[PDB]
Amino acid sequence: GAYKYIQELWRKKQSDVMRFLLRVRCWQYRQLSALHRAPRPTRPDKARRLGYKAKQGYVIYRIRVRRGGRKRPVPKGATYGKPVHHGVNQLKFARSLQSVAEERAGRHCGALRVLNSYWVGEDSTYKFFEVILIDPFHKAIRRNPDTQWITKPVHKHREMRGLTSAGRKSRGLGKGHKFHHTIGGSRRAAWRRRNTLQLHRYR
Amino acid sequence: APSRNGMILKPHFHKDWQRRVATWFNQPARKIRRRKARQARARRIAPRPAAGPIRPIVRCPTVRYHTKVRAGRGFSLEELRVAGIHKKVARTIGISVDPRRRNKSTESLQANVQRLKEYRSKLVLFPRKPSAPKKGDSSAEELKLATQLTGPVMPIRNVFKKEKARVITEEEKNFKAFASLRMARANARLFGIRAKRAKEAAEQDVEKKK
Amino acid sequence: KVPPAINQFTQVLDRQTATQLLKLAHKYRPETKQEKKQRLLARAEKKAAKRPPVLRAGVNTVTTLVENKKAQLVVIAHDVDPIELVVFLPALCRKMGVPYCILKGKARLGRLVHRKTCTTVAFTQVNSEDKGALAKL
Amino acid sequence: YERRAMELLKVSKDKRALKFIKKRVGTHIRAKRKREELSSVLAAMRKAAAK
RNA sequence: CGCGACCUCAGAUCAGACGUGGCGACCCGCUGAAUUUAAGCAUAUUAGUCAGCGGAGGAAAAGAAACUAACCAGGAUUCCCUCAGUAACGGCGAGUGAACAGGGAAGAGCCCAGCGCCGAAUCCCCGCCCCGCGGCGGGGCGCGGGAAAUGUGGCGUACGG
RNA sequence: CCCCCGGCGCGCCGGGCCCGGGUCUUCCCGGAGUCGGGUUGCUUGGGAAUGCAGCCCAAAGCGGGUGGUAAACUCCAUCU
Repeated sequence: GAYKYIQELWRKKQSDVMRFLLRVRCWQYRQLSALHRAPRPTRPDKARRLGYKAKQGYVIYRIRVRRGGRKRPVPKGATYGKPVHHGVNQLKFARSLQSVAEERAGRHCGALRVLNSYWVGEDSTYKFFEVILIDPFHKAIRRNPDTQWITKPVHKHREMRGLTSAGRKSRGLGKGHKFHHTIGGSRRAAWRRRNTLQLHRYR
Repeated sequence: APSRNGMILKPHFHKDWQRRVATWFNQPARKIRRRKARQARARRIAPRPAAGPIRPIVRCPTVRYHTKVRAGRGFSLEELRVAGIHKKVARTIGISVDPRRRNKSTESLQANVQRLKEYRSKLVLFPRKPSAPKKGDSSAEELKLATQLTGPVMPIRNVFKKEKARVITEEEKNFKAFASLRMARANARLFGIRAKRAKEAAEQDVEKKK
Repeated sequence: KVPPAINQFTQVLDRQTATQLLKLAHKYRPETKQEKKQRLLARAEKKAAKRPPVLRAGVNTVTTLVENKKAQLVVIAHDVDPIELVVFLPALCRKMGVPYCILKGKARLGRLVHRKTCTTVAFTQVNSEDKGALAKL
Repeated sequence: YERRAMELLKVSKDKRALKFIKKRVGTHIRAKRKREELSSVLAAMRKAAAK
């Protein structure tokens, strides 16, 4: 179809057609609210690749997330400790801003369930994304066997455990020699299993 | 402060290990529950073997074990494609498959298809419906000889060849094994510089004439 | 300065030729849920005792058959919200030698079928009498 | 940055153009790979300009 | 200017649904110290540890390779034994410190988008029939309403199709 | 001895259900402000930076990732 034609266009962000159209929506979203609903995906090729099926029950929310890094919340610096922990200004956050975007939408719209998000526009002071939520209690979602996995109670608040594509990136889990410090389930699980004493019965 | 003589200990007990001591009082109780579930899994698929699907012959890497044979994860497709059995059929009759495997040699590939032909010989297949024997089923008199197979089916044995006594030849008496090693240790190591010094001879020849 | 690959969507076809082309398109409308139902009862009754050329809505139907060069005329809507979904297609049918015209509004173009909106409609084949009606267009 | 690179291609400052793209696109192999492609489209511009 | 779509966007005590909050021993995401040790101390150690924050489930997470290896190669995850207090990190001081291979317990694999092919071949809700109805479900009848061509259903996923 | 409860098949009916393997010819095939590079901060046994992120740059397709010392060329292996 035409999606592959749209696919290679969106990889041309520096081109004049994209450099224009990106700055329109970036201007357009910047006059809107911080958290609101979009009727249809503005980036449809990236939607269906992430699992968006255009039907009743698929609702998307386009939010704006503040640019930059994170600074330590302490009055006048207030780190009554060693020079290692006086660092307050050039600190960075652990989770990606795309994962923070799925939090603010998922937490506020706790009636729905998060699936995936994607980049739609950038500014020096903001960072815009369109998260794809799902409705757990519409029969068009409930009756299709491919998507009834959402309704299971372990898929409540995937944005709070980081089970999304943005969520799975920041935990740093994967296969290979590079992720030895998270062999097991989690970075907490690897450390826990590495620091217990196995007091055998016969030692 | 250490005494007169001893060792240097670096005991990694400086964290709060007391809070994370996992004791092993489950071990006699865990073996009770495990075998009970291992018997429940047994009686659940009772005519099928308790060992589960077959595991292929597999060589293991890391040259310390490269002369050993393990139990594989599953038969590769090129082990099953020439076997005459499609991969989405062999799962139904107890043949573990995983497609990621390779067979860069042939002797392992032929030995495993040898293991499936004899497994296909041993296989007593029930009819789909009790009133009709299908084309690939076992005959009725073999159903009475169908019970549960304990232990790993067709166990892998790391057997070896016997070598009969032979008379030593004269070349083998003149054979310098260790002197061949250090000569070969030179040949493999100095292969690069001999490949390099072979290249500049030509340019110092062509400018002599031209 | 609007880039010219989307500036080409204010350069749209006029009033009077949009009348005839939709009049030409008021004859190849798709079978509805009823006209499918009144199609299937007609084929199922001949079970007991070939299709005419119809249009193609949507870009996923169109962009395939333009690559197979099966289209004879392409109708375009100009006011899609993601304009990127259409921007390639005028520059594509030029390289495919397929004639394309742009029409103002997707809603009046959306009423050829009984849906809300339609971005692209194709003329792949026609009737025998409807040959000089398009060859002048 | 590519249109800035073709100016280095028409003045044929290739040793500087490769350094220019390497500071733009990343490692040497990618900057190499794009580089000959961009003189291949200039030659595709040079083939139409004549006739 | 009248009207008709559509596009956005409101507002309802609209029809029907849904979320908050408690426990938190065990699990997941962030945050995150300092007493302590170094005979002082600032890196380090303490320690990704307590305190704080969120969200779960009866298990969680992880999981079917952008893998390990360098062999005659193994082949998702999790868990135990060993690797091993080893390679490596560190005022190379204090201390810290994994992984592959192997033996085990367990054993299980598969769906999309895209690609095109099917005349959107699909779906919700209301009216109706039957049948069960304390998991409101199936089947058929409704030019009933709607969703969807800015892409639903079927075929099909890298082992190729 | 008496209830309750599922299980297990066995029979009745509403049902959806036309599907496979092999040879040959000929077409098709992949996820992007993401990989990746720079720099800063934290983390790691990971040491000319293992993992995470912020900011700048910003992809390619016989390409890309990995092949624990930086870089260039050369072959390979190995996944997608």
